[PDB]
Amino acid sequence: MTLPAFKAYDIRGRVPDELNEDLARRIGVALAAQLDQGPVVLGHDVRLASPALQEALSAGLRASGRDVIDIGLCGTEEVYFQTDYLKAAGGVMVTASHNPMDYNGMKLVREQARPISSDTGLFAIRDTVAADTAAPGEPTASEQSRTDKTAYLEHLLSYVDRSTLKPLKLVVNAGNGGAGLIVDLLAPHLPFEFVRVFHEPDGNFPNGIPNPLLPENRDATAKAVKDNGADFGIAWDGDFDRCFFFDHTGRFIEGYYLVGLLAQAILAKQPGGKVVHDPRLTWNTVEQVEEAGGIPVLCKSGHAFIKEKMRSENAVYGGEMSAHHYFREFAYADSGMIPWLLIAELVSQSGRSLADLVEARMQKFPCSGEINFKVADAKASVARVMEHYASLSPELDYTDGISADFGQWRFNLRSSNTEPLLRLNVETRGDAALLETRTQEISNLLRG
Ligand SMILES: [Mg+2]
Repeated sequence: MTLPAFKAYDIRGRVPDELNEDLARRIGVALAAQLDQGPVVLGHDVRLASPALQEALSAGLRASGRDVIDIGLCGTEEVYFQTDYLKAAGGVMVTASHNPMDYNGMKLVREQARPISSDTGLFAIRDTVAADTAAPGEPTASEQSRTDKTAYLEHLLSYVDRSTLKPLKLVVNAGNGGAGLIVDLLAPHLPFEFVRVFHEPDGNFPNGIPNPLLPENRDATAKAVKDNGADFGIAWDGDFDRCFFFDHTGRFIEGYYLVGLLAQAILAKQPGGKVVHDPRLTWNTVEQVEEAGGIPVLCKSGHAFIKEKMRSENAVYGGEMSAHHYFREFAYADSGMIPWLLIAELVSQSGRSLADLVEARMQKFPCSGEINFKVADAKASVARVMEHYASLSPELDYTDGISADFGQWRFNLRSSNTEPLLRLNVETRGDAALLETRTQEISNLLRG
């Protein structure tokens, strides 16, 4: 077999059997062999084991003659930003993201923060690590501490016109991850009144692991919004490359609708731009992009696909329904900070509440959200669905899984390549009843 910690887009594993200091050091040696010339940026999240894993990575890199730029405790997006800004050969973020206490991981990038993924160097690194029985060498290169965040903060602030911002009251919930540090550094330069929830970085996670998708964690943000009369609420995962929105009623906003909303915000700044989107849920995004004067560009779902498509198209923005938002000016990388700044500016400038903005689109394009189905046989399950609907002659698209467009409703079905699991998304043209009946019908077919 192979080292299980090496996944499609990153390294994720239980410490210490799937990921540990020796493996981290070997990853550093292997990465040094995979990159073009130059220094390597390292950062880490709040997990208790992250600093030691970073130090082991640093040791391997420096034994291989790589200068290391240690940006310290940070969010994943800061490694992306600094790798590109400092014209480094590459970068690694040590993070467990939203995973349990006994897990950690790494996200690896090369020049311009371009992703290193399974088929673009990550499995090459795996195989090198797997065969590496050499004793650790000693450092032949330096480590420099560079914790200044000024360039990163200035970049974030460049997305909004501060003179147009209103003193919105915003709940912010770092979930005891790292987001609060950035909020606090931005705050003196913004007019917002922040209501801080679970704010202090704490890798023991007294309030639960940082994952706003869990209803219990969701409710802490919702309650704070409602109890404080906030304009809206924002929560992040631990490494803050995903953000999650709550309107003034406390309602958690489905991520699909943020793609169209952020496209509107960006296209006001970059008229006529292209916007890349994924194939799961599409109709609202296409309409909002076109009405804002942009050009929507369909792309397969997945980190590397979206970024590569954006690069090839000079797209200003790319978004997935699953809370990943990518920005051309940000080295084509994802940020959990840029999106809420843009939304706060949109609310400030338009006089419309986030709730009103979202509700209107929800009524036009109701969606199921992504529903997962563990199945005995993915191929047989997809076949039951296709067979059932064949007589209706839907328009089919195989860009990513199977999309079927029936006119007034559509679905996308994607199959996992790591386990037998199907993922379903359904939307309709303004018809909640049709949404429910078709969703339940497909659910029955997938299960039976
Ligand atoms: Mg994350």
